[PDB]
Amino acid sequence: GESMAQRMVWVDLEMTGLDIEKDQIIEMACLITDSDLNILAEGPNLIIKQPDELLDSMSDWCKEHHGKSGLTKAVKESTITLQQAEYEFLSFVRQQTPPGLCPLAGNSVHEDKKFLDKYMPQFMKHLHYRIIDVSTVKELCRRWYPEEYEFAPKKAASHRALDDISESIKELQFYRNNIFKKK
Ligand code: NA
Repeated sequence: GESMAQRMVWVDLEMTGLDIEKDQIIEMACLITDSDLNILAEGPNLIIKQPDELLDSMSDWCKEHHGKSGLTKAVKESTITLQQAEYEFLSFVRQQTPPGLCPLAGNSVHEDKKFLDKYMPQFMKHLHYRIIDVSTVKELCRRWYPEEYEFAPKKAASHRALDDISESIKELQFYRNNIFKKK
């Protein structure tokens, strides 16, 4: 029971931008780890259809980055609606975590939570309200462990959801192994 309740729901999203009032989710991936960051199950890794007009009006940063990664083209070709994507992720976490008990995890994953609370509220209902923000640990590492901070793994920062989740886990594992108290 406690082991199940101590799992983590790792999620990373791509969005058309950071404006919660207009922007939409275009990519989502999800991994489950145990409390010790071992990957237990790989969830859906989905590209969500959104309208051409929204993609055409994205910021220059988003056009450049989602364009070169292939994501923009894949969004235009997608047949996955937001609602169907949500169901895939909700079904996955229902198979993997007890209801209400496990947190979202990722780098600045509160931004993903802001989008998910609005656009996948039933998925979020399965999760705790707390988060495991790897960037909180990053910012504490930078302050309290500046020497160790220089050794954190370099990120490819490809802005593709599943690859970025994996790098987030690796960053948190680095902090656990290097700035937390030794047993
Ligand atoms: Na992210």
